[PDB]
Order: sequence, then C-alpha cells, then structure tokens
Amino acid sequence: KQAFLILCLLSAAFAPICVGIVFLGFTPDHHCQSPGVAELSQRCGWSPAEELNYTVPGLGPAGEAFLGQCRRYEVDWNQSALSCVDPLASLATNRSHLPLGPCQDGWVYDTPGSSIVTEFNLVCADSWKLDLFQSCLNAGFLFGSLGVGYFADRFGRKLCLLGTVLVNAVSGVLMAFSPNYMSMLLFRLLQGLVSKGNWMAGYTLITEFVGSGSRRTVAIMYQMAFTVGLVALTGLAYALPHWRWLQLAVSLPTFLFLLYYWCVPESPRSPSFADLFRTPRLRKRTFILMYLWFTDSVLYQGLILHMGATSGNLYLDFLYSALVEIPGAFIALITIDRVGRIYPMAMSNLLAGAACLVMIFISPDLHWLNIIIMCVGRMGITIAIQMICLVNAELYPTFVRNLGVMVCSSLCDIGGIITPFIVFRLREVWQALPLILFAVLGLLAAGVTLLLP
Ligand SMILES: COc1ccc([C@@H]2Sc3ccccc3N(CCN(C)C)C(=O)[C@@H]2OC(C)=O)cc1
Repeated sequence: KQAFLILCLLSAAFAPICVGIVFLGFTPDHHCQSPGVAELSQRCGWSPAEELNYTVPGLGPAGEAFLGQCRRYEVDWNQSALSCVDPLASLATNRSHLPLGPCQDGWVYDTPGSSIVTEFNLVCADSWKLDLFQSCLNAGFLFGSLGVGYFADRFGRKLCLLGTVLVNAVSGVLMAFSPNYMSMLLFRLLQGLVSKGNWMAGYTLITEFVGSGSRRTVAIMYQMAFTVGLVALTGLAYALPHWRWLQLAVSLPTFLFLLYYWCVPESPRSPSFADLFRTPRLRKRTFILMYLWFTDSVLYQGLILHMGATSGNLYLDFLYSALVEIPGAFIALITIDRVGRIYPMAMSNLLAGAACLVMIFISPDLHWLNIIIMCVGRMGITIAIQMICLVNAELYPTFVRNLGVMVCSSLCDIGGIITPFIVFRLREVWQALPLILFAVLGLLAAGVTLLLP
C-alpha cells in the first residue's frame, strides 16, 4: 500500500496550519521602552528583576496589568540626581501623581525567540489584530467549503487536487517571507482557501479507496493522523524558537512530498437545499446537527486557544493534551460498535461542559490538577467530534448526503471565525467569562443531543 501512508501524511500536515497560532503568536510579557533607562541601569547595576520593579509601573489592586504593559512614566532618566537605591522617591511625594504616557518609543519583550506579536507589535491598542489572524484563516475555510465543489466540477479531480496541494505549499512557504501584516493576512486567507478543500478531498479519496464496509476504521485513522501532526508540531516548535523558522519547517515537507508524489496507480481511480427544511423531521435533524457542529468547533478551538493563552508551560501542556486524543479515539472505536452513538456523544459533551465549569474555581498554583481537567475536557470534545463525524452519514440519505455535509460543516467555519474574539477579547473583561460561555454551550449541546434518533 502506498496511498494510505501519503494520505495520512497529508492529513497530518493540516494540523500546523489550523492550530499554529499557539506557537506562531505567543504573547510574552512586555513594557514600554524608555530611552536612558539602560544607561541608568548600567550606572546603578540594576538586575532585570530590579529594573522591572523600579521603572515599570507596578500592579494595582486585583492585578491591573494594563498600567505596566501600555504606560510609562514620562521622566528624564538622564538626570544624575536620581538615586540608585530608588529613583522614584526623588520625583514626587506620591507615585500616582507622576505623568503617564503610551509606549511611543517601542516595546521590550522578555523572550529569546520571536513571534508575530513580538515582530508586528500586536499589543495593547493593536492587540485586537491577533484574533484577525485566525479569523482570516477560518473565513478562507468557509469560502473553500463552497468553492472547492464548483472547482472540482469544472476541472479534473486529480489535477484539481494536485493544483490545490501545490497552491497550499506555495502559499505556506510564501507566508514566512511576508514583510508586513496585510500581506501575511493575504497569504493566510489564500492558504485557508485550499487547506480545508485539500483535507476534504483527501477524506473523500481515502473513503473511496476502501469499500463502505470499513470506512469507520479508515476515518478514525485519518483523524488520529491529525494528532500525530500535532505532536510533530509540538516537537518542531520546541526545537525552533522563531516563527519564520517554524513556518518554513512546517510548509517545506509538503512541497518536498509533492516532488515525490507525481503519480500512483490507485490515484486516477440533483438534491435541493430547500429539501432539508420542507419536512419537520429533517428540519429538526438539520438544526440539531448544525448546532452540534458549531458548538463542538467553538469548544475545541476555544479550549486550545485558552490553553495557549493561559498555560504557564505551553509545550508540555500541549504535548499532554494532544496525546489524550488517541485514547479518546480508541474509546470511540470501541463504543460505536457496542452502545451506539447518541448517548456516548451526549455524555462526552456533558463531560466537556463539566470540565469547563470546574476549571473556573481552580487556583493558579494547582497546575497538576488544572492540566488533568484540561486533558479530560480535550478527551471529551475529541470523542464528541469523532462521534458527530459519523452520525451524519445515517440521518441523511445518499440523495442529499453530500449537500447536507457541506451545509452542516459550513457552520463550523462561522464558529471558527467567532471563536478568537470570544477567547481573546472577553478575557479582558473577566478571565472566567470565556469558560462560563464554553460551559453553557457544552451543557446545552449535551441537552439537545438526546433528540437525535
Ligand atoms: C464531514 O467531515 C468533516 C470533517 C472535519 C470537519 C472539521 S475540519 C477541522 C477544522 C479545524 C479544526 C478542527 C477540525 N476537525 C478535526 C478535529 N480533530 C480532532 C481531528 C474537525 O473534525 C472539524 O469538525 C468539527 C470541528 O467538528 C468537518 C467535517
């Protein structure tokens, strides 16, 4: 067999594109850059933990990290009258009376590597642009979920697949060379236009190469290829501390695999949209399936982004959480053939919602319990997604199955568009608000799931 390994490699290469923002876009601690502070520190011998205390504005009640991240004291540090023990005491009687200003002179990031945030200065006022990086990719997924069918209708299937692979590889390689943010967003959108199209085309091909009597195992293996790709992305991210190097090391393997994938012997081998709603039972099924797809995509992406934004040891937490899918995949494989798909999916959704709810009250120092809860939630959502990827095949007849899959999977992309703004922006108002929303969505999805036959 040759198609199996190469198609699993193709599926594994989709993971760094989808969840790569966790390592390409990490946000280190930062503060306003102020000239003259370096020379004063050299004169006074200030350690980094001492300079970060003397100059950068301190934390207020309940944290309030904004005053240090986006503001600075407008004081002429060049004056020699400043005391080496404490320069702020010679300025004014009260520290709160000193003038305040934005980071006009730049930023200082406490990290040896770099990311898009550290290079394009997507912090404070510009910090809302980081969500746009994922939103553009999800918009590309949404557009490719509808344009790829027409493209493959007007063009040869294998040639269209080859063209999409080539375009994806070229776009991924080109992104690492972007000189500014707008061009990078253009390449991100172009890559997202073809990434999900390639994934679905590979799914269809791998389900065609094996008869309908064994599609489950094939689909589960294709899914676990994504977990293998996540593990490889974690390894590469640990090895390479800069985002351009990681982008090259991610995109290049696909292009080189294209050089080896010229031709293989097994390669060359109307329903109406209104029909889904004219009948009450099918309308109910379509509504429930759309809601479940949206909720599961929101929960999965939100959990990964929250882990990326809040975990204190990102590499090990990502490595642990990624490995839990494989036991989840095996659990799903055992469960489907024995006790059906409805109850297991409902229980997985309930477990995910409960895990989201419990995680709110955990103190920050209990990292060993927080990671266990995160792993449980990830296993729950993984099992739920595995179940829902197979239930759709039964409720829809072959006459309208492909249209139903295309329609239902389109809401996942809208959820992907909405999700970054929920995770990143609502966290400003209250750190527990995204967790509350995720818990509510998970519990509601668990409740509604019982209605499916
Ligand atoms: C009918 O066949 C399909 C297959 C896959 C999907 C999307 S593709 C996607 C895009 C971005 C992030 C994750 C995913 N994964 C992969 C999940 N991993 C555990 C493998 C899904 O399963 C998505 O569906 C969801 C979210 O429920 C839709 C329809």
